[PDB]
Amino acid sequence: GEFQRKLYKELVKNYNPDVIPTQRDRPVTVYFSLSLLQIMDVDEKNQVVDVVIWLQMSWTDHYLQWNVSEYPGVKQVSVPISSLWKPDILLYNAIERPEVLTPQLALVNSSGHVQYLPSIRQRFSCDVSGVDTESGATCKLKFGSWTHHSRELDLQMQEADISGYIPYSRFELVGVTQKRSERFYECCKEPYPDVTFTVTFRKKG
Amino acid sequence: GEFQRKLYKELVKNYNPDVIPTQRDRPVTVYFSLSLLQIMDVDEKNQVVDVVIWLQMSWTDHYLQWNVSEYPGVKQVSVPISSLWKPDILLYNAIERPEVLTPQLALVNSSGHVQYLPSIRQRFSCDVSGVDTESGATCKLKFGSWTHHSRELDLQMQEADISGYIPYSRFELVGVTQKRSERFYECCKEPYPDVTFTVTFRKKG
Amino acid sequence: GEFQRKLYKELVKNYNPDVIPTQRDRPVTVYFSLSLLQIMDVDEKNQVVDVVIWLQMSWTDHYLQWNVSEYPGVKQVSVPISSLWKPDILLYNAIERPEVLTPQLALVNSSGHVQYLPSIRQRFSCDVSGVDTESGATCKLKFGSWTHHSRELDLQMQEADISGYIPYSRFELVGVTQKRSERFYECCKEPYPDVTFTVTFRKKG
Amino acid sequence: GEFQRKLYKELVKNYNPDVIPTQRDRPVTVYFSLSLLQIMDVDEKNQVVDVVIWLQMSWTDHYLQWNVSEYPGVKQVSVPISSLWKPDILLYNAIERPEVLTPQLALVNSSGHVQYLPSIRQRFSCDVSGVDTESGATCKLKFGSWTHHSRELDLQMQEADISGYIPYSRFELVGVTQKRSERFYECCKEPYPDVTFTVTFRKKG
Amino acid sequence: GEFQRKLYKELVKNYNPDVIPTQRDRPVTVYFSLSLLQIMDVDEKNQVVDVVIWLQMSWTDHYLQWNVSEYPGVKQVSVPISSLWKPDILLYNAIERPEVLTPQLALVNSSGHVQYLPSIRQRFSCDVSGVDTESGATCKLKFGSWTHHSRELDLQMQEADISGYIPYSRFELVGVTQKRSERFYECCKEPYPDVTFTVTFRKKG
Ligand SMILES: *[C@@H]1O[C@H](CO)[C@@H](O[C@@H]2O[C@H](CO)[C@@H](O[C@@H]3O[C@H](CO[C@H]4O[C@H](CO)[C@@H](O)[C@H](O)[C@@H]4O)[C@@H](O)[C@H](O[C@H]4O[C@H](CO)[C@@H](O)[C@H](O)[C@@H]4O)[C@@H]3O)[C@H](O)[C@H]2NC(C)=O)[C@H](O)[C@H]1NC(C)=O
Ligand SMILES: *[C@@H]1O[C@H](CO)[C@@H](O[C@@H]2O[C@H](CO)[C@@H](O[C@@H]3O[C@H](CO)[C@@H](O)[C@H](O)[C@@H]3O)[C@H](O)[C@H]2NC(C)=O)[C@H](O)[C@H]1NC(C)=O
Ligand SMILES: *[C@@H]1O[C@H](CO)[C@@H](O[C@@H]2O[C@H](CO)[C@@H](O[C@@H]3O[C@H](CO)[C@@H](O)[C@H](O)[C@@H]3O)[C@H](O)[C@H]2NC(C)=O)[C@H](O)[C@H]1NC(C)=O
Ligand SMILES: *[C@@H]1O[C@H](CO)[C@@H](O[C@@H]2O[C@H](CO)[C@@H](O)[C@H](O)[C@H]2NC(C)=O)[C@H](O)[C@H]1NC(C)=O
Ligand SMILES: *[C@@H]1O[C@H](CO)[C@@H](O[C@@H]2O[C@H](CO)[C@@H](O)[C@H](O)[C@H]2NC(C)=O)[C@H](O)[C@H]1NC(C)=O
Ligand SMILES: CN1[C@@H](CC(=O)c2ccccc2)CCC[C@H]1C[C@H](O)c1ccccc1
Ligand SMILES: CN1[C@@H](CC(=O)c2ccccc2)CCC[C@H]1C[C@H](O)c1ccccc1
Ligand SMILES: CN1[C@@H](CC(=O)c2ccccc2)CCC[C@H]1C[C@H](O)c1ccccc1
Ligand SMILES: CN1[C@@H](CC(=O)c2ccccc2)CCC[C@H]1C[C@H](O)c1ccccc1
Ligand SMILES: CN1[C@@H](CC(=O)c2ccccc2)CCC[C@H]1C[C@H](O)c1ccccc1
Ligand SMILES: O=C(NCCCO)c1cc(Br)c(Br)[nH]1
Ligand SMILES: O=C(NCCCO)c1cc(Br)c(Br)[nH]1
Ligand SMILES: O=C(NCCCO)c1cc(Br)c(Br)[nH]1
Ligand SMILES: O=C(NCCCO)c1cc(Br)c(Br)[nH]1
Ligand SMILES: O=C(NCCCO)c1cc(Br)c(Br)[nH]1
Ligand SMILES: O=C(NCCCO)c1cc(Br)c(Br)[nH]1
Ligand SMILES: O=C(NCCCO)c1cc(Br)c(Br)[nH]1
Ligand SMILES: O=C(NCCCO)c1cc(Br)c(Br)[nH]1
Ligand SMILES: O=C(NCCCO)c1cc(Br)c(Br)[nH]1
Ligand SMILES: O=C(NCCCO)c1cc(Br)c(Br)[nH]1
Repeated sequence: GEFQRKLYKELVKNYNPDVIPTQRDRPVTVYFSLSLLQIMDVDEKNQVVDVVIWLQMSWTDHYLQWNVSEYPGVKQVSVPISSLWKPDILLYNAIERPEVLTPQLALVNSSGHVQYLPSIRQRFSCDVSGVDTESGATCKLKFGSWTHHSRELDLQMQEADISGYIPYSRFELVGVTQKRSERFYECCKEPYPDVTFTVTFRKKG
Repeated sequence: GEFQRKLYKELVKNYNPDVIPTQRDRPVTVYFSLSLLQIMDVDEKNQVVDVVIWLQMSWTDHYLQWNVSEYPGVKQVSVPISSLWKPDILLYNAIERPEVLTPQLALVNSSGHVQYLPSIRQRFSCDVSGVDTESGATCKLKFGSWTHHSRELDLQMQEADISGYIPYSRFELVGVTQKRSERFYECCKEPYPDVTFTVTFRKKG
Repeated sequence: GEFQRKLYKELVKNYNPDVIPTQRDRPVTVYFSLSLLQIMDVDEKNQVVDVVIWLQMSWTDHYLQWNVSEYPGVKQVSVPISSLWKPDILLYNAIERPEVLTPQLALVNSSGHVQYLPSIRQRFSCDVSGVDTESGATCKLKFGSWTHHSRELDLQMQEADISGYIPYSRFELVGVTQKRSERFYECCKEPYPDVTFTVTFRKKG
Repeated sequence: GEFQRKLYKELVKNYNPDVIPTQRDRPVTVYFSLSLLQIMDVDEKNQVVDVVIWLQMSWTDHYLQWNVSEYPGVKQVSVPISSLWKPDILLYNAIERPEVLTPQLALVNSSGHVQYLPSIRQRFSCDVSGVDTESGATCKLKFGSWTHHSRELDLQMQEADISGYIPYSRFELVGVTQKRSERFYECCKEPYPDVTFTVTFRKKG
Repeated sequence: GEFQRKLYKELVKNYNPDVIPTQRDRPVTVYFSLSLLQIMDVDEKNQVVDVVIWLQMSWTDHYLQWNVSEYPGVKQVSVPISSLWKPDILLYNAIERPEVLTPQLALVNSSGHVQYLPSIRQRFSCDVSGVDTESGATCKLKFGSWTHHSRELDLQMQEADISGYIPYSRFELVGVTQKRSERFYECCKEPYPDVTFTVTFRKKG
């Protein structure tokens, strides 16, 4: 569409994806949740879990807003995430890079709200010695910004999902809880928030 | 050809491959089909299937059309798919990224119709516990746009293929059916279409 | 050389490597041959062969010619293949992308004749159930353009090679024959050519 | 922030990340330390250790400083490490490239001090034949600049860490020492510094 | 340094890394040597050797020289090898691409002499059936330009190294010799030089 093309032309003009879109010392609030689509494997010897997780991230970037009357009909645009600022959220437990299974695209609406929903295949470290018991194994998946404290990037939780779990995998999901925290570290004056998912599962065997 | 060179020079001038080529709120219709060239492996423990599939996608991009009388002789051009908009179609069942086996080129004709026919090696999740039975295992391969609803991208089916199947693999293909759906999701007002291929196969023994 | 530098400066100026260098509806003739340097492995379970093959491709690109009297001393130049048009030749039997073992460079002479001789490590599909028999296994390696028909790209065969075969591998090469064909496909009006190498080999044990 | 955006615009203008930011023949001092987060595996046959290590590097780049009164509020910025000069520090014992697990971002303050803290998964060569003894196996992890001698890049040590070690891995960390050295090599007039970590560990079983 | 920054700015201005820096039909002399740091593995079944080798390459590029009085203090610069012309030297025996373990940087001095010293992990083909004998296995590692004959690129040998060999690997290095040759091939009028390293080794038991 013609108004879409003009809209994209304006991004490349003025926008720097390296700059976190804070304003007036207000943080950028990033909503974060997770759906555990699969447990692919559990390596009992090496204390590693292999999962597919669907992350849901959303935030407002004030630099991405436009006047709906100046680009009529254009309600949302699909945009390569590499051309936007994105949260530098890291899974602390990860022992390999993530493999992103989905197109690397974000949805952005007229008031600059961005939705980025990557599905990833990820291996991470966890004590899984309980996995063949009734109790199962319980792993923590701690997520947080690598470089931004609470006054720059305000990580916030949202309602999660057991409904995406693939029923035919050889592990059953006993449950998932989630918790947001602020911690300090000896380096830095300001607190860093994290959102941690506690996941309990066991072998169907 | 000299007219070919002038024709390509015009693409780089006006064209943004990030923008879906809708016009007048009309969707872009994308025709989608599949030929299952091979079942390479079936991992019974991890519930994974390894295939080579040949996808056939085609759509019209109105920005790619030209006057055949102004570029005489030039009936179709071979073009890197990376310089065109392409459908963000995803295999929902995939547990790894696809490996594209074919040149990343599309054919485009004078009225802007694009053919993109990648062959991919792909591993995906499926309940394969039936694979050593007469009934075999039946897997769904659901394909759909990750970011575009029906009013932007109208996914449509076409005539599929058993004729490419490699006869000497250790799995025999019992059959393939296909089905198009529109579904809604709790988020979004507009429906997303998918095309799903149901594939039944079994070990030869 | 100083004349070499001026010669390269002229490529970047006028040349588009995406455009097949046909002229006056005449095809570009591409000469194609192969030397099978090694059979690395044969996977009897998965019906896969692992080889190193040395391809020899050559064609004339009329846009790459220059006046030898205007660039004196410059008889041929070594050029990154990515900055030239190259044939989009594909091994139809391949089940993984190729791994190129050689510098990605082509030789080009003053009348625009290009030599490109990549050595590749490649795994491909083949019925190898005969490999521990006197008859051995016989595999077809079919090569062809993915996007260009006979009137654009005229694929032509040349004299091949058993002399590069590594004598100490655990497979012996019984023989190699080669054949050029034209086929039609239901889509397209024009025929596509291929060059197929039939390779027979067996386990030494 | 608006002052943040103007600040980044000035980097791209004047700055070359290939140039080591020495001044007045003074070296760039790079502070270096390590936290050994995990021993993932030990390959006794191939004499290889697989670890995750968290490196802490910091240096001053005089070209990155700014006036705090001219960019009010802007105390530190998060920046892609690829757009800054970075130390070419190498783990001498490495037998594969590193896999970086963290966002490739550095913190930079107003006086051009840069903090870069990558976590890496890395396999390296070590005599591990002692690993199931009380004494354990003792490995050297020698780190140093690949191309800069002491008068250009002054590598300096800092206080290290056993406290990050994951308690549930099947190896226990006995102890870590660290040592800085200057050596000469027959080639070169100037000495090269290194920082070496000696790490002792053993199988728990 | 300020003079360093101006020096780099001049490279990007005038220099093309695709052009071999011959002058007055004189070849570019490339000095080549090798230190075999490790034998990682020997695959007896597939006739493959896995090594880490440290290559030492040096040549003069007349386009890289500068006046020391015009860039005072600047004696050598560390430069990404991708921004310089480099020899297209190939290990003829290689069955996989190399993995470069070192920063991809070269040293260049004021008279345009370039030092490039990559350490690589490389698997290559060799008859290793002797590896469990007193005699051991003897492999040839033949290195040479892929596209340049002797009158363009004059490959020359230098004094090599057993002193880097890791003492704790399960193979002992019996010896390494080296030899330079000129050969002709039926295609081409001019001879191609190579430098071959003969390496003898055996399992320690
Ligand atoms: C951007 O970030 C950088 C790094 O954090 C900051 O630069 C540092 O600034 C601090 C504070 O000014 C410096 O700390 C001071 O350093 C003095 C010199 O230290 C060096 O030299 C001595 C030997 O003479 C060594 O022992 C020492 O390890 C260093 O090599 C010290 O003398 C100071 O110590 C005294 O004051 C402190 C504070 O009151 C007392 O607690 C001490 O007991 C002591 O009496 C002091 O530690 C530091 O050197 C700088 N680091 C670097 C790496 O350069 C920038 O300030 C920051 N920019 C902005 C705008 O904030
Ligand atoms: C650029 O390279 C090409 C390819 O190497 C050169 O063309 C080839 O030149 C050979 C040798 O001269 C030709 O063979 C000759 O054919 C005639 C009969 O037709 C015969 O009299 C000779 O004995 C010899 O066999 C060959 O046909 C030709 N091949 C192709 C594909 O064009 C070309 O000369 C080079 N250009 C320049 C400017 O050097
Ligand atoms: C940049 O580094 C290169 C390589 O170290 C330097 O070139 C080398 O310079 C030395 C001393 O000038 C040369 O030695 C001389 O060689 C000649 C001819 O063979 C001989 O007759 C003399 O007795 C003397 O030994 C050396 O050959 C030369 N090497 C190469 C490969 O060119 C260069 O000088 C350095 N430049 C600066 C400014 O540091
Ligand atoms: C852009 O998207 C956001 C998020 O979907 C919309 O903001 C929400 O608006 C609804 C009420 O209309 C409420 O759920 C919340 O108050 C908002 N959510 C958040 C996360 O801020 C916003 O309306 C959209 N803008 C437009 C113009 O459509
Ligand atoms: C470009 O290709 C498309 C698809 O092959 C052509 O559209 C078809 O036109 C024929 C008319 O003979 C119809 O019967 C088909 O049903 C059309 N298909 C679709 C999807 O539109 C188009 O005509 C071609 N353009 C040119 C100039 O040849
Ligand atoms: C179609 N898709 C979303 C696409 C979208 O709007 C989107 C994409 C990318 C970024 C931002 C938004 C909208 C909500 C449904 C979802 C698909 C399903 O939940 C799903 C996802 C992953 C595995 C299995 C099933
Ligand atoms: C030759 N090729 C197509 C090439 C083309 O025109 C094309 C390429 C790329 C984009 C658009 C069109 C046209 C239809 C036939 C096909 C070849 C065979 O079906 C095949 C496909 C996959 C594996 C094995 C064999
Ligand atoms: C030296 N080299 C070629 C290099 C060249 O001129 C060339 C390179 C790239 C493009 C165009 C031409 C020319 C023909 C001989 C060949 C060497 C041997 O046959 C060989 C090839 C592959 C594996 C093992 C041995
Ligand atoms: C939050 N994070 C650092 C982030 C930061 O300031 C930083 C990042 C990148 C560049 C420069 C600075 C500061 C120190 C604490 C650390 C987190 C924890 O110790 C940790 C590190 C590695 C693995 C597991 C856990
Ligand atoms: C410090 N380093 C070289 C670094 C340099 O100046 C250099 C780097 C890159 C390009 C040109 C020159 C110079 C010669 C010594 C070498 C280190 C040692 O041999 C070594 C190599 C590999 C494993 C263990 C030890
Ligand atoms: O340039 C953009 N917004 C500024 C408003 C100018 O009217 C913008 C945001 C997104 Br998402 C795109 Br595409 N462009
Ligand atoms: O590992 C992560 N960060 C590194 C990015 C590439 O260097 C990461 C990001 C997200 Br979202 C997850 Br889950 N992990
Ligand atoms: O997984 C797919 N897309 C990922 C994009 C890169 O992150 C994908 C596309 C198609 Br067609 C298939 Br099958 N999978
Ligand atoms: O720019 C193109 N066409 C529009 C102008 C008509 O003269 C165009 C289409 C394709 Br396909 C290429 Br390449 N360029
Ligand atoms: O798979 C092939 N082509 C895809 C595009 C580049 O990877 C291919 C080409 C050749 Br030659 C072989 Br063998 N495979
Ligand atoms: O510019 C080139 N050819 C056109 C002729 C201009 O007089 C050219 C061909 C090659 Br190969 C290079 Br490098 N440049
Ligand atoms: O095969 C080599 N080069 C191909 C192009 C770059 O990947 C090569 C060079 C050297 Br030195 C070795 Br060992 N292999
Ligand atoms: O440009 C920067 N600093 C110089 C000040 C000129 O106004 C600079 C440093 C960093 Br980190 C960024 Br982003 N910009
Ligand atoms: O610019 C450079 N040399 C061209 C001649 C001007 O004196 C040059 C060489 C190297 Br290494 C760099 Br960085 N720049
Ligand atoms: O090998 C290293 N550097 C080369 C650049 C590409 O990997 C390296 C750096 C560090 Br820190 C480690 Br550990 N390895």
